[PDB]
Amino acid sequence: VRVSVLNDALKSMYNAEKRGKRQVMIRPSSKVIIKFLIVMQKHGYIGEFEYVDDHRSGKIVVELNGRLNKCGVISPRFDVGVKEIEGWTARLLPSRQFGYIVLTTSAGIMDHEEARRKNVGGKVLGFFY
Amino acid sequence: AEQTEKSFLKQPKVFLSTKKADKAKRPGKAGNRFWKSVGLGFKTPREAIDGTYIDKKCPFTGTVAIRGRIIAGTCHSAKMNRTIIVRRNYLHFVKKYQRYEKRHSNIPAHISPCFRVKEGDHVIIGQCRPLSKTVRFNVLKVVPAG
Amino acid sequence: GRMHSRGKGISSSALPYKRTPPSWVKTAVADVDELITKAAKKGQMPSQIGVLLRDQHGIPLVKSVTGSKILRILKAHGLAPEIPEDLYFLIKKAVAIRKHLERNRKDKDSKFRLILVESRIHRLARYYKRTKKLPPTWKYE
Amino acid sequence: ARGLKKHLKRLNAPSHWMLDKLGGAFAPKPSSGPHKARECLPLILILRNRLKYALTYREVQSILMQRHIMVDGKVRTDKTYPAGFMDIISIPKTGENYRLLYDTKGRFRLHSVRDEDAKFKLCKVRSVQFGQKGIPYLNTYDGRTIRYPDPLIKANDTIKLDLETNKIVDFIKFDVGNVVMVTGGRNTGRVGVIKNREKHKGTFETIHVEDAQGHQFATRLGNVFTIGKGTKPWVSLPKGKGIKLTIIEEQRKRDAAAQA
Amino acid sequence: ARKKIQKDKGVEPSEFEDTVAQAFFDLENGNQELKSDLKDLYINTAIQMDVVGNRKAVVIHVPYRLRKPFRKIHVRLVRELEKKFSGKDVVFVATRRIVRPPKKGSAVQRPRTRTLTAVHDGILEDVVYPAEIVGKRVRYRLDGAKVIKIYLDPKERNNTEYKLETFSAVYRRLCGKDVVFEYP
RNA sequence: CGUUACUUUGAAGAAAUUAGAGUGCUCAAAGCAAGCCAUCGCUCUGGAUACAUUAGCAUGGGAUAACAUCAUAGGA
Ligand SMILES: [K+]
Ligand SMILES: [K+]
Repeated sequence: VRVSVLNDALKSMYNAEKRGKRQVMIRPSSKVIIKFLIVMQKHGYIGEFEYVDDHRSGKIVVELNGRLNKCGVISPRFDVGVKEIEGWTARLLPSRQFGYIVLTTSAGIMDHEEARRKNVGGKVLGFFY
Repeated sequence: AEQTEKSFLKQPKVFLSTKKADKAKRPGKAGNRFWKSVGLGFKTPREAIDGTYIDKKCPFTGTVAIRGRIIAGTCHSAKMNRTIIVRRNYLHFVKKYQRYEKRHSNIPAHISPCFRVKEGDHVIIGQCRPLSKTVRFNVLKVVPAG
Repeated sequence: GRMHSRGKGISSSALPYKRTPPSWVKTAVADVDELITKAAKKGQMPSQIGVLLRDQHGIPLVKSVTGSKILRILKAHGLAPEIPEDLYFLIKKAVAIRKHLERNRKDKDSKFRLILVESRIHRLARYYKRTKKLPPTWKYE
Repeated sequence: ARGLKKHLKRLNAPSHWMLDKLGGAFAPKPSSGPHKARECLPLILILRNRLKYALTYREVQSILMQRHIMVDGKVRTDKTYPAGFMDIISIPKTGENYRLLYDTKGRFRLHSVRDEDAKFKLCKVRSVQFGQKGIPYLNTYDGRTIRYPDPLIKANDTIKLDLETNKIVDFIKFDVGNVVMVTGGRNTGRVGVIKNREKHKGTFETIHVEDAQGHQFATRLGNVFTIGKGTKPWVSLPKGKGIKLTIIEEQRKRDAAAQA
Repeated sequence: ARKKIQKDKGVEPSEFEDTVAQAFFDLENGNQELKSDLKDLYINTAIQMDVVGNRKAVVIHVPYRLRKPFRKIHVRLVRELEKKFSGKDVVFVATRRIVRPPKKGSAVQRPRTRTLTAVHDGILEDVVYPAEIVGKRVRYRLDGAKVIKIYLDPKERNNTEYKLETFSAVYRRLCGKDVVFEYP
């Protein structure tokens, strides 16, 4: 069955970006996917995205700008303290200059740099670069 | 009714045959049933204050004191005389695989007649002195499953 | 995926986006409610009640008009079935297959399908006991 | 073991003694006395390692057997006598008096005090309860029992004891806003005022202390010692004034001193 | 002269609210459809706010159980009340209770009709009641703006044609969300 | 007068070992010494600090997740 809607969203976006598509439809929609997409948009890796209300689990239509190399989830959502962010970024990011690890923290869903800025740990949702 | 043993069962240091009986005095005085607050924010059940049972291992009317650990759990067995098995469920972290595994601990606890419990209830136990070979805890609060 | 087969069908109904009754629906709410009560009074189950209200009356969907579901309405007026309807139908299928096997011993295929049916019965009964829509000691034999 | 240990291995000695690793197989095991073995400074250490009066174990014995050293006004000849926090060490031949206080690094420092200031110590009240005959009595953490104490004195209080007369001349109630010194843990030797007391039923009680420069630290009740009523301690403090410094500021001080 | 409007608790009615009450009193028995239904009419609060479309708009609150009787007379009242205050697009929105989210130290069921979302969708349905919602779309712009797009029914277009900007301003103030309207 | 995981901060988690501050044992492995124009003495000389799974105690946070409920609310 659908176990992780975030994984399906990110994998569909990755496949569409590799295919050169300028729009990708995400189904189902979820608050975590909209929160991951907001981080992605804030760092400039995607453009407009549109939540389509269908009185069910929604749909998201995302504009793609060709700036994505890869986005994926980490499953399981391992507990990541502030001190283990360095090890996680070394494991998952292409360089110490670019790339983002997305964390779910009690302070909100945020990238690892913003998590360092507030000294808040949590669980890893995924990554994009 | 409570005298079910080959010996009379009395609360220690309570004089039942007192001549100057009085109900306005403190527990254990003038022949009054003795009872105590265990402390640690735990209310004394009213069936212990108004009970007729004699339990020396009761936290509220007996001689035991609650000191040390306070452990929550679930009633796993209640087939013994005034003693129940408390099952504690917890996650043991496995370092190498960064995962957890489910582990359980069976803690024998003495239960006083002021509580009636059934297998599956959520109980709160407090550490006391050794009461038997395997029992070091007393039931302090019982929350039914429903 | 089908729980007990490899079939991957996706045929189903699609409720309209508009959750309010269409303007052509004029039956008063109490009217549809007492119609449901009579329907359950002969012995119809909520699925059949919905089917009849859909194809023999101007009621497309009960929830849109009244604001409640058929089983909830029947529970309010004390006409809900004791055994839930899906479990009732599964038990009916199981007893039919059991009768057939009491006449036909060599039917190993029907024995396999009976095993599947009873597996479905145990699943649904476990769920209903967990949701307290069945007696805690309700047992199928 | 079949009884008490008589020897202290040098590696197993308290780390605030600053004993060196290769000085021998053994450290002076503190004798039983007013202070705990793990929280005291033995007399032999004070005389040989700290004051440099003696150079050897035997020389410490020679000094002490001359009856030259008084601890809190009384002559001690035991070398492993467990001298502890706030104890007065007086040598009435050189005319010098020392109060055993903590520096901000957790190590006992012999603080020179005036002759008048060596006439009292500060003791922390451990408990107040009725003794035999129904007589109220006080006991401290430095092993003293005082009968008929002031009824306003409770546990965890600080009493001022006149060594000459052996009576409570004044006392401080353990309240929020009193300057304190931490005597145990990682904040040993830190001085600040109590801001609040967080109590938890059945477990240790946490005290929140803020020093003069504004740094905040927390420690258990058993590691807090009141030293003054308000923001003015009753005793004189070592040069650090109980203000712990980070290693960066210590390096700043060292650089400034070397530059000068 | 103090009957049509009733503050939830005994609050002083703002002067504009008393003007609306006086208009209601003078419109009680004006017409045949103006009476026989205005008897069971009660208003909580009326406020007036300017809109970008150079006109002004007034909202009307409702105790939420006469809401439908209000809907049945909504079109006619909207006409009459607007005639009472020409240039003031009148909107009739019920009153719903938004409750704080339950804490971990609480076991309250917190009816989902009392949550902020369901309240806002009910409000947006009430504020454009002459039209019906066919579709809802939400755009997340680069600067973080969350602009909501609602598709109204193609029928009743002219009945809800020039109220679009006033509806946007009303939902901006009383709910706090950017909103645009389109027609399929 | 719902818990728990999770995370944050704090207190603990011996010393020695490890990492690491200072220090010219001639260097170094070390050690915890020492240094000062030379001083009947002085530098209050120094003798830091970090780390320390898991489990336990306490503080803040509630996104994620687990368990328990979840129309006799029959609520107040
Ligand atoms: K079908
Ligand atoms: K032994």
